[PDB]
Amino acid sequence: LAVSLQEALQEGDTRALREVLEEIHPQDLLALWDELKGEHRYVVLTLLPKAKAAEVLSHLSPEEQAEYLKTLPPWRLREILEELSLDDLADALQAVRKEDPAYFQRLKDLLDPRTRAEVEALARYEEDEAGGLMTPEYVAVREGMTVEEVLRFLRRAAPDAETIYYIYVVDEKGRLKGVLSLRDLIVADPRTRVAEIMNPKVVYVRTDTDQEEVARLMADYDFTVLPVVDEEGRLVGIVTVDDVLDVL
Amino acid sequence: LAVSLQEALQEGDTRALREVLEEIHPQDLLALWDELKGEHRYVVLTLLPKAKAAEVLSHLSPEEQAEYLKTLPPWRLREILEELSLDDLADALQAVRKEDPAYFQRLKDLLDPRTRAEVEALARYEEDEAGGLMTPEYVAVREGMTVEEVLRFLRRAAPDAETIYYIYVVDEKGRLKGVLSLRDLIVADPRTRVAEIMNPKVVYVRTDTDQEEVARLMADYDFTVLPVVDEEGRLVGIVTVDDVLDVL
Amino acid sequence: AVSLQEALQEGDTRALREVLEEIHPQDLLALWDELKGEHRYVVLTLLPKAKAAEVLSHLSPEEQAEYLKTLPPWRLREILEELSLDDLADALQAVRKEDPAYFQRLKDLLDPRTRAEVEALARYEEDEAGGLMTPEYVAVREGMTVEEVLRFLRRAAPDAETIYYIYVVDEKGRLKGVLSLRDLIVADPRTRVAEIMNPKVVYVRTDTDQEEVARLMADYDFTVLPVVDEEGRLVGIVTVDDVLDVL
Amino acid sequence: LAVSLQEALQEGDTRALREVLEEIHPQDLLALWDELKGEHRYVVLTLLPKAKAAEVLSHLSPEEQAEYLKTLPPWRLREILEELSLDDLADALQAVRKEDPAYFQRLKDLLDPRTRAEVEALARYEEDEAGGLMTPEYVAVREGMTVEEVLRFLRRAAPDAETIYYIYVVDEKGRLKGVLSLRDLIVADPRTRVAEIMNPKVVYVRTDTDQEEVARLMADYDFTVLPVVDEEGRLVGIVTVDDVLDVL
Ligand SMILES: Nc1ncnc2c1ncn2[C@@H]1O[C@H](COP(=O)(O)OP(=O)(O)OP(=O)(O)O)[C@@H](O)[C@H]1O
Ligand SMILES: Nc1ncnc2c1ncn2[C@@H]1O[C@H](COP(=O)(O)OP(=O)(O)OP(=O)(O)O)[C@@H](O)[C@H]1O
Ligand SMILES: Nc1ncnc2c1ncn2[C@@H]1O[C@H](COP(=O)(O)OP(=O)(O)OP(=O)(O)O)[C@@H](O)[C@H]1O
Ligand SMILES: Nc1ncnc2c1ncn2[C@@H]1O[C@H](COP(=O)(O)OP(=O)(O)OP(=O)(O)O)[C@@H](O)[C@H]1O
Ligand SMILES: [Mg+2]
Ligand SMILES: [Mg+2]
Ligand SMILES: [Mg+2]
Ligand SMILES: [Mg+2]
Ligand SMILES: [Mg+2]
Ligand SMILES: [Mg+2]
Ligand SMILES: [Mg+2]
Ligand SMILES: [Mg+2]
Repeated sequence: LAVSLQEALQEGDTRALREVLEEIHPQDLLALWDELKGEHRYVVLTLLPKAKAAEVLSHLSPEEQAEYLKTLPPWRLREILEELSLDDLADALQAVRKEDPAYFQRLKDLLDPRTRAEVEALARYEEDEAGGLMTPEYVAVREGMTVEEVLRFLRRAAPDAETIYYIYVVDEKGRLKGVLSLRDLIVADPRTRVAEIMNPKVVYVRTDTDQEEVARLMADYDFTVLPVVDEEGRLVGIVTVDDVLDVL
Repeated sequence: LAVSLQEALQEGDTRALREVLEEIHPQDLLALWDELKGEHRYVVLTLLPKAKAAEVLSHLSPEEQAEYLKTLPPWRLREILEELSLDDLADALQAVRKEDPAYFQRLKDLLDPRTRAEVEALARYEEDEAGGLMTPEYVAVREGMTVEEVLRFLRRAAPDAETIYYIYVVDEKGRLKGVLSLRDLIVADPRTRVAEIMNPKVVYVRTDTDQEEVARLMADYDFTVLPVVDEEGRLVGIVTVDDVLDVL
Repeated sequence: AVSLQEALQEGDTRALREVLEEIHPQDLLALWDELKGEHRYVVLTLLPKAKAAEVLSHLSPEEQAEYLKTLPPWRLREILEELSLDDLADALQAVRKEDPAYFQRLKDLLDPRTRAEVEALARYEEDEAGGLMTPEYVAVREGMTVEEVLRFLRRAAPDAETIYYIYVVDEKGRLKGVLSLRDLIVADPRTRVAEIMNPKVVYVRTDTDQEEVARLMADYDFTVLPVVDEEGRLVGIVTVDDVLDVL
Repeated sequence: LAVSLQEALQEGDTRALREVLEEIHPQDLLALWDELKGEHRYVVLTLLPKAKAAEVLSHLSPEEQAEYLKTLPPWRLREILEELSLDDLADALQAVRKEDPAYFQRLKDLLDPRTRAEVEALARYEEDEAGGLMTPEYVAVREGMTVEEVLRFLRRAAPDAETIYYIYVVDEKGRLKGVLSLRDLIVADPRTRVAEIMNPKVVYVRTDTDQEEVARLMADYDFTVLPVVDEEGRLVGIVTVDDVLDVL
């Protein structure tokens, strides 16, 4: 299959190339990523579907992340940057700023105003603490909602959430008050209020919490996702376990 | 023509395309503007000579104005920003802050100090009043100047003036005192003083004045340009009829 | 002229420094592009800062920008701090036309007040009064007596653009009268300014066109002209040398 | 030796000088600092390796700090600002703000967002209290970690830590609960938990504590570092004695 794109690569006509790419897996593209030359990398990135383009970008080394964000054509930029999970977006920009603070500024200029807001908050954190690892794309609900309401909410919180298997519950002020699983929603009666299904003794993590402490906590409680809070006890993000394996 | 453009786009060769853009009229490009795909618009705006690029921009909707002031490359920005007439520059910046005040701020930073000085003044007026429509790029002279001197002045005022067919006359304090046309000047004797050709009975409009009042007034007296004064009677700008036709 | 080149052959600081300290800026200005990067670099290396600045104020905007990029940064703040504010603005503008990043850097090098001062001037049209004026004039109050004004002028002199014309403002700084150095000298040392000053002052607005400044300058046969803002406050003076230079 | 430096300045030739700068100690450079003229200091700062360049800046008077942050070329600025310890960077930026608030602002723009985040936090505290002296670059751990885990932890905490000879202990909420020394970790069993080596009897100082008290307290208990907490008991920084010796 590596030759299969190169077959399509050499073919010069995109149409053959576009049908392989739409079924190539990111990781299988990631593996063969560095036997590819500038013109190749350029064209595959010219119209690799934006979800996949973004996905590959996230798994490259910071050096190559920066290189690729100076490679792709600018009409493609806002797409890819807007497709990135915010955690991955921050990492990408930090990678960029390390070599080119000017371009870092340029990139952020491209963002939708809310997205820039979001990333700018995340970027303020130490890359190797919870904040530097978290993403704000989680599902939060309040105590009074019933299970039915929570499900209807999750099915449109779904397009953009990092994960929906864990639903966090905060109050009026947005401070953490409980945690609930998708599995829990399912076993329970649709009009059960969340307040008796939620677990009130939530294990949480601070934005300055060291990543290996996050890793230990994750291995101890055997959770794949962990909530992150600010000084006021407010849920500000979640750290997913995949992003913790990557610190090894 | 239309085919002349699309051919050049697909060929990828900037030869055919710079050849098309340097002779295409902005309005013919504006007409086909939303038969264009993201990469196309980028490329036309990357290589359309700056005066036309600015021309198109002024005729896009505020929404696309904001968007394309974000797609274009930064070296192109300061050009387009400096190439806009000050009324249109103000409009464009307003369109941007409506969506993205962060980027609104970064843009103004790109402006030269005179332009930021100038634009910030206009930005202070209500967009549907005389100030929201005026430009400071008008030509003013004193009553004592001779037709010969006024004419020599026009030839170095022209590059930047909105219009030079009407010449406005102010005093020591710069408050409005008279008006004369380029035609009155040509009909007149080269050593004739302005104070004797000018019309002292000038119809003016205040920054306060609602845009439709600018329209009724423009239509009655059949002027294509109308002067704006402040509360102390000082000329601060002129409103031309084209910007008033565009109020529909 | 070769007297320069002999100093070149010397390779010597002193041999070159001795001619540079007695060369007139205009005589340096004439042969300036009989000089190569190597020459201009070294002449600028230790040419006395006042003169260095003087030459700079008189180069074409393209070469000014170049000149501000050749000299070593320890010399930059010197030369920049020596420029009259009118000339400093013009120099930075020249730079920004080609390189806005460097324009930003230069301004970073300024003393905070000089930056403030230049930044005000930079907002004006290069060909209107504000673009031509310099804020380095002498202002006094109406109640001062002649001796007091002279005292001021003797320490106002080092930095003032000119001291031959003294302008009179009030508590809030609106123009009140104009006075000459000559008037001060013919006059009695305890005479108050308010009886010697001329109250009907001819002024120019910051948006006033430069050729109107030239006419006014030629009509009233003045060499310096005061510039005011919209509130009637003296904000600068335009000297006639800078108006001849528009021709 | 010391005189060998002036040789290289006079050499005009860079290589002779880079050899000197590469082995001169900051203090030996600081000693001779104002027998130097502008052209020299510039060149010494043009070519002095960034840790040393930052070291010298840090021991200069606030006035020369402010000055030399203006003489150095901007490509060096971002280096030196990022190379400073956070306590010193906060001190240096204040030195600049006292003379030139405009430039004070531009510098902060050069800062990386986490660095700006951190420094802005330190800037809020009074220069003559614990906050004005502390640095957040300390190492904190949990009670449950073993001696083994911490020792592994310190080997990736050290590069940025002010000091690692004292390791501090906080809880779920990050409030101070205990202290232990690096020697305590080394003597102890690799499987021993921190909660059993740590001294729960911690001597602390709040952010508003006057410097003289930090000195009084440091001299009594014969400590070289002292922890700082907020009003809710959360560890926010450490004060080292070298910054207390330099209060004279
Ligand atoms: N951050 C958290 N803090 C506290 N409890 C949590 C947190 N995240 C999830 N939980 C709890 O963990 C459980 C979710 O586990 P899941 O439903 O995946 O089943 P599991 O891993 O097989 O274990 P079990 O079936 O025993 O719950 C729920 O009880 C949920 O309340
Ligand atoms: N805003 C204004 N207020 C008052 N008077 C004006 C204004 N604008 C123009 N005028 C006067 O009206 C006249 C219109 O002159 P213009 O150059 O438009 O000639 P025209 O319309 O081609 O010929 P005509 O005016 O004789 O029909 C000008 O000479 C000017 O003096
Ligand atoms: N900008 C100005 N506006 C109005 N009056 C001025 C201005 N500048 C100078 N004057 C006045 O005009 C006169 C010029 O005197 P100056 O020092 O030029 O000697 P002069 O050329 O012989 O003039 P005079 O013959 O009038 O004395 C002085 O009285 C001065 O106060
Ligand atoms: N800030 C502090 N507050 C309270 N206790 C502290 C603090 N810092 C250190 N300690 C305790 O004081 C002890 C002294 O530290 P350290 O081991 O460096 O001492 P030492 O001089 O090497 O040997 P000794 O402790 O025998 O004098 C540490 O073991 C630690 O438990
Ligand atoms: Mg990260
Ligand atoms: Mg993730
Ligand atoms: Mg408008
Ligand atoms: Mg217009
Ligand atoms: Mg000027
Ligand atoms: Mg001058
Ligand atoms: Mg401090
Ligand atoms: Mg310290």
